[PDB]
Amino acid sequence: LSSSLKTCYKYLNQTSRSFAAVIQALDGEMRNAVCIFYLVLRALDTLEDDMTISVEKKVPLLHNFHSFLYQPDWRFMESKEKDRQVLEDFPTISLEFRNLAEKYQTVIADICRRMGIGMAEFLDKHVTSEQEWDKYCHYVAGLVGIGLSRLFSASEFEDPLVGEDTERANSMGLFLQKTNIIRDYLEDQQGGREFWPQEVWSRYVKKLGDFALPENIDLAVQCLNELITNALHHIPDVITYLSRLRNQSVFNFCAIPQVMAIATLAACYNNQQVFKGAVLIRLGQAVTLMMDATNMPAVKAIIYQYMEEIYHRIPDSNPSSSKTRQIISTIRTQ
Amino acid sequence: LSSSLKTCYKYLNQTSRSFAAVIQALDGEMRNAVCIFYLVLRALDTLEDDMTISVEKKVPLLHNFHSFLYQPDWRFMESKEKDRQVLEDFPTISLEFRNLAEKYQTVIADICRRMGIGMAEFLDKHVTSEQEWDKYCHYVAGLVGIGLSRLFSASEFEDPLVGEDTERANSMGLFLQKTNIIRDYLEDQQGGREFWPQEVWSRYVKKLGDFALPENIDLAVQCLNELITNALHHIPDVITYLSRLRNQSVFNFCAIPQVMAIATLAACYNNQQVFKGAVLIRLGQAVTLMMDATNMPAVKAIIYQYMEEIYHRIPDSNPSSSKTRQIISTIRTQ
Amino acid sequence: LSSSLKTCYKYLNQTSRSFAAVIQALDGEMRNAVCIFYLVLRALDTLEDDMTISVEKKVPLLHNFHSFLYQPDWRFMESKEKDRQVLEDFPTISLEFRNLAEKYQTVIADICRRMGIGMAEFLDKHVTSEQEWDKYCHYVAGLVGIGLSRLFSASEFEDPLVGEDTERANSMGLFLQKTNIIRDYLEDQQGGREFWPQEVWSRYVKKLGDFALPENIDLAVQCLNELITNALHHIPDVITYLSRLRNQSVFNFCAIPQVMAIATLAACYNNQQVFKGAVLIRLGQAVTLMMDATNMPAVKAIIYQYMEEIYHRIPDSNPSSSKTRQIISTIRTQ
Amino acid sequence: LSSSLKTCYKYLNQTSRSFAAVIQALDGEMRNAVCIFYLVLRALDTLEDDMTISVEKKVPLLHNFHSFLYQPDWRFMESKEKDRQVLEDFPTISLEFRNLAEKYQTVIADICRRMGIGMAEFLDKHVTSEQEWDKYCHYVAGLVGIGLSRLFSASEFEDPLVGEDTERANSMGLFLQKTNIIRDYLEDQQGGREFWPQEVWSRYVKKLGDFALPENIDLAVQCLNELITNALHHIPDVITYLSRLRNQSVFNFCAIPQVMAIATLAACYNNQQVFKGAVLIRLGQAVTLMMDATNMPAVKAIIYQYMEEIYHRIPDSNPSSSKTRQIISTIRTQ
Amino acid sequence: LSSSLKTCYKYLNQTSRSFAAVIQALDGEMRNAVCIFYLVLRALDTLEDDMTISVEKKVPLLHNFHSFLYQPDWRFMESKEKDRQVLEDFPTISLEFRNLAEKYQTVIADICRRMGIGMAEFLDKHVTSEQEWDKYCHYVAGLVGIGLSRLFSASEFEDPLVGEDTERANSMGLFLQKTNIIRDYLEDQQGGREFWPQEVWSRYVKKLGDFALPENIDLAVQCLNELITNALHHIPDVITYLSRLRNQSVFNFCAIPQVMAIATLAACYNNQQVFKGAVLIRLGQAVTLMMDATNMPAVKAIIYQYMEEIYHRIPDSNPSSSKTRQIISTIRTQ
Amino acid sequence: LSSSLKTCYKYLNQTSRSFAAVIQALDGEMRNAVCIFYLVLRALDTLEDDMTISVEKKVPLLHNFHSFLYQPDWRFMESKEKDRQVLEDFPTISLEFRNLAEKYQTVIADICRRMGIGMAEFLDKHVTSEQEWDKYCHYVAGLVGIGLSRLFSASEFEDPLVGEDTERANSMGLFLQKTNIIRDYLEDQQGGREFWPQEVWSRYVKKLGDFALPENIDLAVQCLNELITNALHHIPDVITYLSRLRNQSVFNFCAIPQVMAIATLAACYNNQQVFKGAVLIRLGQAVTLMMDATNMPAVKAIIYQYMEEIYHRIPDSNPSSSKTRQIISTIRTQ
Ligand SMILES: CCCCCCCCCC[n+]1ccn(CC(O)(P(=O)([O-])O)P(=O)(O)O)c1
Repeated sequence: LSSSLKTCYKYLNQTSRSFAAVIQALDGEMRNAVCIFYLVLRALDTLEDDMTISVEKKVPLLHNFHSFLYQPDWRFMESKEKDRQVLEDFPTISLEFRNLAEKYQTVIADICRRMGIGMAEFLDKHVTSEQEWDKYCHYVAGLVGIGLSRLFSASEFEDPLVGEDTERANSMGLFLQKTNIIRDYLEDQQGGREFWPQEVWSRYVKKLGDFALPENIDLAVQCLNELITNALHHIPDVITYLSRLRNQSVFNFCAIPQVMAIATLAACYNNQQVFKGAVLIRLGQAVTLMMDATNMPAVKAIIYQYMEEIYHRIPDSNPSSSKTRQIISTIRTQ
Repeated sequence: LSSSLKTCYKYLNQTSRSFAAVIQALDGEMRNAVCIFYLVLRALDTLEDDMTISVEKKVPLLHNFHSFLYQPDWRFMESKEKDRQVLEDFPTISLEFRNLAEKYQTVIADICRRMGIGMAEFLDKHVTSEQEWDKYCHYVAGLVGIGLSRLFSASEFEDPLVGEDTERANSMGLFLQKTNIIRDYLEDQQGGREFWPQEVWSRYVKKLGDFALPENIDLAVQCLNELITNALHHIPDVITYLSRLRNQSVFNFCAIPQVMAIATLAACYNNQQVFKGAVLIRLGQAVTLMMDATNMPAVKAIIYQYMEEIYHRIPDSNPSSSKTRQIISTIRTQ
Repeated sequence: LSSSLKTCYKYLNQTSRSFAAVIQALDGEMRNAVCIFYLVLRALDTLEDDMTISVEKKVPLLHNFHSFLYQPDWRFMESKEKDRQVLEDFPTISLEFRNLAEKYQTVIADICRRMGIGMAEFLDKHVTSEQEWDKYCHYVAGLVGIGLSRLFSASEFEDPLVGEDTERANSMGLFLQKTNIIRDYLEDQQGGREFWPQEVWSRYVKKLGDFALPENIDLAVQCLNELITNALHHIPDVITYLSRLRNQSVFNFCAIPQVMAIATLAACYNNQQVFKGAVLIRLGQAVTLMMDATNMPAVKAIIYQYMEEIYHRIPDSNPSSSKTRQIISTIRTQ
Repeated sequence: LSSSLKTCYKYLNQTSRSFAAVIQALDGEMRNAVCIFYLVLRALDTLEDDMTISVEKKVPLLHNFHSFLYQPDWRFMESKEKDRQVLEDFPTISLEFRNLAEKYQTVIADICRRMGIGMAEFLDKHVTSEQEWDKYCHYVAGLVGIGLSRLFSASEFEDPLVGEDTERANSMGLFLQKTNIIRDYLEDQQGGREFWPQEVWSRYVKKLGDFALPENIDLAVQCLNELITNALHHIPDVITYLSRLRNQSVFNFCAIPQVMAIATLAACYNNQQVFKGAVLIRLGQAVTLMMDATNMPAVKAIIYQYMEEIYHRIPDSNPSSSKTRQIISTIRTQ
Repeated sequence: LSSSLKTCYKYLNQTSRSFAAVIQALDGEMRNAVCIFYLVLRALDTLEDDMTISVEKKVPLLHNFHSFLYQPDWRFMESKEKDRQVLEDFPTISLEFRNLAEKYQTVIADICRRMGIGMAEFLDKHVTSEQEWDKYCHYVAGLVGIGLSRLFSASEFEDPLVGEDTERANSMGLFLQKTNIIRDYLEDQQGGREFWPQEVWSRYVKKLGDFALPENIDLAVQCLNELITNALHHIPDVITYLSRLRNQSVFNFCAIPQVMAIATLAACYNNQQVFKGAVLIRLGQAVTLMMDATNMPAVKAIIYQYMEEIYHRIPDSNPSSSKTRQIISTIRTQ
Repeated sequence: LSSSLKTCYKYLNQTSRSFAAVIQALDGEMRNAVCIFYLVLRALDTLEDDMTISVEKKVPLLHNFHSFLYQPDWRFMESKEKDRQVLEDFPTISLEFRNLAEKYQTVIADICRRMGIGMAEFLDKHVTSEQEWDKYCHYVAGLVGIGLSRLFSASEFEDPLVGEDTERANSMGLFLQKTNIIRDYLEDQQGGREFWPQEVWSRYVKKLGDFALPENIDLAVQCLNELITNALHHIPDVITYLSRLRNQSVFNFCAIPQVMAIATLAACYNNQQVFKGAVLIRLGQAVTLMMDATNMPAVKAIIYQYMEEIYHRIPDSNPSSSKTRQIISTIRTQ
């Protein structure tokens, strides 16, 4: 019916290459709720990304973004990013946001608020310690997981526990984000963006940018393996999280990205290609050509199998080899 | 046990290369029920297609086909079509038809009678209006969806509603027929068969066969896109229909062909190759390699993903661009 | 937590490259139960396989393997087989075996006692009649199926009927073993092993090894087809068995190996390559890209598709063509 | 739909005072199957009864009754027994028999064939040994249990094991028949029918008819208790049988008669009234006012509470005192 | 917790002396939903029943009754009916109504609204045609069923299909009212209320009140029978409605009243005592002493039993006999 | 197969004319575990009740009874109670006790330990406060509830929460014990035993035994009514506890004794017969004539029905009317 809701879905498909379809597949109220949540986070992300907006203007935009959701006429016309249409026509998105049931608005507004604060905080600094890496990921990805989970429970399509266990939801985001950060080393390096924790790579080279130099390829891969080992620690929580889902549409929505992340990590482990270009998320065995990420047992199997793909490739000369075998060993046994 | 039932499945596999496996997977009595229904339909279809049979001779066979089901010895030995074995050894198929529970015989016979009338109606006239295109599609496919739906309900594997909502059942059939007609343009041309609505193609060229001429490709790809736009209007009903199924074997049965159809229209949209030869069904994104057509949310996700693939490519140029986008946008917001 | 248990899962992944993931995906208590049962069966299998162990020393080990499970200190240091470590560190395995709830212990020890006797019975003789082929397969695989089925029922995750139907459970194992025995012909020849039934192959050549000589290739393919035709007879039972399963993790665990087995038999049929190396398992139509092995209907469809793949390749001149079409016909129709 | 099927259910109600409701309450296919099976057996049984048909003419009819199922016009018009309508209009019944799926037809036909043989076999000879008592009951009731079990499995509403375990199915029937035989002692006598095994009652009196003589009322009660004791041996199997049932409608169908029989056996145990008229069905304690035979645990509890009503009233001075306690103790400990 | 909720349950047990216990057995959120829903419906009906209330004063109350649920202070102190307590203390009930989740409020509200209109629409006219009888019934009972079905679905305890199938829900309602009306003939006449359809009783006596004169008793028993025959046509839908339910508490809640109604109709069929006083409900056969109205097969059995209790007594004389036998034969055969 | 286990069950049926049935009806591992537990409790209880056993000799026996379970030869010969046979042949029972899985031995031993201690503590004192009444019941029955609840969980046939929540298991025992204590006032008094709390009965008469005197019948009924009101407070726990059971056999075992208790209190309420003899437990309404204590909803409906029976008989002048109405109102509302 609503032309503004029709427009919101036009942007979802425009700005969401993949997620768009699965989001539209969600049951009842979660559909519109997640669609708007995606769009509002999409806009916020657009502002953050836009480098033609001075820090002076950007900090206040990120900080107050959440309240823009309540100003019927607010819009932004100076963006030069590809997805800026959601900023220039924000009143439409913001208008549908205010149509959602109050309980959903509470969640979305709150996530935007905290996310804006966090993003503004990393506008000047880079990631230093592994602790800061968790904090960054938490702001841009963890909170998303917390928000979605809180939306799932608020709608009652999932148990209240899903939205209460913020640590598990946060792990879903961190895993996705750390995996992407690891995979996009080069693409980011060429974009002047740095995300790998300084306290980790500084143990290998002088500047993060050095991993692109062939003489460093070895060190680059060693660093690579250590970050991937770090990301692997989130698997227990991811499994716990997905095993609590009772709604099929919610499950497809959450499981698919997680499965895709493990496969990526698997494809990246001890792989020099990560520093030459984007890597080949590939095939799988005939025991994964037998299942899709649509039921938990199948997902556990898919995740465990990718675990071993990594375990089979752990070279003894790797500095983290011992730690990698260890965390994987722990994940199996639970 | 019965050797004639075995013969029947032999014919099923011969005539339904792809789909026999899905049919054979149906639970309990739906299995033979649909197998036989498929075979009697194939026979009726062969009689209709056979061009060596004059119209005056053919009409009585179509009108009385439903009754031949009760003539133990009736068989047809003069067809020259590829699937003529089903007409030549029809006594074997009608034998098994007569072994089905009476409540199923009634459904299959009723559909056969009506299909015959309609098939007769169209032996002399070509399809003119879009309204007539629905009628023709109703007779050769829409009725199959209504037939199958009442077998489902009568068998009790599905809710009584499935069989009662004839509009949605009819839509399932209409969506496949139109997709096939659209796809088979060239093959129907070189076979002297015209199915595209006259009131549509007669706005682009003087004679349907003209789209086969390289100098008209552009006008052809336009008419093509107007028909696909037409077809897209059934998706809301296809989704509603599928969302009511509860039996797994019946779900794979109904959902797989609808998904294959949407994928086919996606490939054909704004595609000149439709007029040069056979179109190959395209791969897919990474969020379609994760799921299959076995659960409702996954199928919706799939349908939507193909929706966007078409939407993306809608040239503002096209005379239908506005209507194409509008029907899709509408499918996305329900 | 338990390091000896963590060690068992290390051995599980070490000795089962392709199935550890599925086993680890089993619900609750079945996970450790099946893990241990696998390690225990792996050890026993390794003893039978080792030819550096004389028959007179092996018969006792096989007969009393079941009691070693209760001898905290028993291990075996003379194996020179690839999986010798499960034997060398058996105390860790038996330790975790004695931690399993009694209901599982009883079943596992029971299976080991009978498997041992059966394995020892065949150390001297080669398989003669087809009836003998089933006996051997019953000893090394059918009992396993029977064992697992009793574990499923004991855990309450599967109905008591699963474990009580030993006939069907036994067939699950036979279908799997015959497929592998058939596939590994060459590998077993070069290994000094002869499993193909003599009552059968002796009708084609003078000595089983003759099938390796390029001049007999044709007679080899004939025997190959006779044996494959033989194995197909278990399919009905496999289907019935799987259809009784109600737990997802159990279903996935039971269906995958069978599907893989069908795929294998389909690839080997009338295939010369069986006698010149290993056979490559191929993709398979688009209707198997639409579903996976996680639901009963989908599994039937995959099994039927593969059946047809074999059907279309039956050479009329094959001395078993009739019997092959016959058994495939029955499977299609039931 | 068909008035013939409508007519079949009219007769079902006319001839089955008690069980037409339960049969009509069976899910899907079992309904018509059991309905026809019942009518057919009633017709048969109505011939065996009719003393107005001469041995010479009755014997062949019993022997060939199964064959008339395939003769559209076969009927019988000289019967004078109460239920004669089924024979007079058997064509209606046979028509509906020929309309059931072949798998039900085969089951029913085979049972009638075998039952007709036994019936004829026991027209001349009375029951001699206890071995003969089992034989007689197997032919008139055991087979009914085997047949029904095979129908239940062929319909897939029940597990394959239900139809395969003919011993347990046979017991269901034997228990019901012996129970009734024992209780209808007198009624039998006036009708001149003698069913109590000779080898058992012969060790008490001169002619079975004696027990009716008020003076022998004491010896009659010892024989009564020995038969009841014999029957009791069937309970273990009854429990095993009912324990496999999974369909609620089949369970109600099977459990009830069994429960009503045990209650009967208990009402007749050590009761002199057996020889003075029809003995009635006693209510129960307060632990039976709480349960109904709709779940196995309750049926079990009920059976045990009846095993007790009998156990308590067991006279130490009865010849079978020890054997009765022996069997009841076994039933309790399983 | 709530003291006003406690009061609502005190009112529930007052107005629903028998059924209050079943409503209270409902799972989760349905408990309060149905409890309140029952109370507001009692209130509304109390208003429609009260005759000291002028037509033009009542019509507005019936039409706006639904809006009163949202006015904290609405109550009615001028009703002098027995349940007036729910009208004088409506604020306690409305307060608790306004406490139910909105999804439930919507339904109840919508139902009271449509029901109000309908009731008003009948305050003046009597029931003319049988069709009008369905409208009246649809207005006072049918909507109630539709409402309850939507609550069941909204609560997610029942499948969405339960709520969607409004026609079956309507019948559940109609079978109940038509039964009550038919049996309350006398009581209603002494109260100057007429509900039997005139187009039906007109064909018997000159004025509905004539059935009170003992001279017309026979014409009365004939009208009675033609009406019960009318009501029975609803049993097929009832059975279908009940068969779809998968929640135990909802089943008990829906089945019990329906079974009771069929017991009442059998008690009233061809019974003169309907015009002398109220008809009592009694025993039943021995196959009912073994089953309760808590499972579908047991409920069918019950229904089928009563179907027979009636058939058994359809006098050849009754002018409806033919039609009474038709519907019962059909109910037995589906 | 064990002759000793065979003797244990003979004793079970001997000592528990009721409970034995539902116990023998328990699934798998719980069957013997409960039979044994019931037997050790009966023995322990047979000592405590033996008045021919001096307090000095008794205390030791009670404190060390749990230790006799591990002493193969222990047996008491000087008992004069009816069940003395279980103490004299204790080795039999102690042997079977030792034959149980450790996890079951642990529960039964700990409970027998905690019980001997309490029974000894009350050997000389009487029940003063209502607090002490809860304590006395906790020792003789509450713990039995906690015992059973833990066996259920250990055996895993029930959720771990069942043995966890010791409070609800305690309430299950208190309810039965109090109901019994209340019903057995006279029989107890005549046997010189007193269990009613002094703090309660002292407010009516100078001595508990006085309620036995006709002149005190009214005072007796009032105190009776106050105690019944006390017991009614355990019903919410009784419901919560029953609502968590998933195993049918366990549910039957637990619900029936509870429903029997509720039925008994309802029949005892405001009833003079309590003090003149034992009370005969009447059936109920027709909507109890429609269910059985085998499913939660039914059980709830039954519990609630009886609550209303009590509610309707409450005398206004009764000193506990307010308290009784209060609690009934609460049970209704939860
Ligand atoms: C909002 C849900 C409405 C459920 C309505 C169906 C409840 C079934 C019983 C309805 N009702 C009407 C009359 N009565 C019967 C009685 O007159 P009542 O005193 O009202 O229980 P009784 O059975 O003679 O005690 C009960």
